[PDB]
Amino acid sequence: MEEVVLITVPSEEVARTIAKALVEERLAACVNIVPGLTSIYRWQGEVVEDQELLLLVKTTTHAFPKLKERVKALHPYTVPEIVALPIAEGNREYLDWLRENTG
Amino acid sequence: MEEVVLITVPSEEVARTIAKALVEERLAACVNIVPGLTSIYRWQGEVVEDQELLLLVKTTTHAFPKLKERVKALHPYTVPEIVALPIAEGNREYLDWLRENTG
Amino acid sequence: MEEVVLITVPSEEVARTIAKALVEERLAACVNIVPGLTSIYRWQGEVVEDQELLLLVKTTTHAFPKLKERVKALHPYTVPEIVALPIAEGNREYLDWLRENTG
Repeated sequence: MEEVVLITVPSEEVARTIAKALVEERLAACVNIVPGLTSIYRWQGEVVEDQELLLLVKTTTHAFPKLKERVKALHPYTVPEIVALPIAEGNREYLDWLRENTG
Repeated sequence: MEEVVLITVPSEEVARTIAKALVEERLAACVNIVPGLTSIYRWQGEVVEDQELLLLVKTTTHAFPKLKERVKALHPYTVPEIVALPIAEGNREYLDWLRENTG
Repeated sequence: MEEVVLITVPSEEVARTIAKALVEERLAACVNIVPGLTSIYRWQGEVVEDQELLLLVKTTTHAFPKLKERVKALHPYTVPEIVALPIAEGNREYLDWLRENTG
């Protein structure tokens, strides 16, 4: 089954490097980089704020384990956000393309 | 039945044309246009990069068939991205509004 | 179950107010604020436009009830958009951190 994976990154350099690696390695068919995020989260009991970018990764459920391994290898954070949202339905031509361009 | 549909487009013009049509035609209760995307994907087997915008469509599975048809008619890409993410739960009054303002 | 909640707000001021509150109150582990949204939606027989910002809230189904309550108390809209998308799978360490920082 196809999924849209969300990944937040600290900079455009990390956004581009991870985005390119995932597509190049066939772990994703496409990756969108959304810039300008202001992120507020908890870290060791403190609430902190930082500027980030969001990656939207179009991939499949069986590509997830390797995708995670590669993202962790490239991401500067010890616990990076990598969460997959299920694609309940989509246009057939697109889903076929996604499948054909992954794995 | 409620879902959030993601569609990427090449320009603000196409974004607005599609957003307007979907809500006007009761295929969506609302559409968010997110600008500034950088997209990295597979085309003809090779890795390319392009600039795009993201549409977040609030709709339902009942509206999806016609939504797909209309997006394809109004979208320049040969294979446009039209993927639905399911809404697992939400503010009751908002979901009621979404269901009422769609179809 | 872990979820990504979407909320649209009218200004950065409301975005920040809700973002800080949910995280400080442990109703969410992190909140991303995405600016620059153009929203096209239905108001009766009219298709209207407005500027907004998007909040991506990392939380759980268990915090959702209280999260909805707090968002409504801090949101100027009569019917704020609060919809949850299910996280099918994710980086184990990340989901652990998410659950440990939300109640």
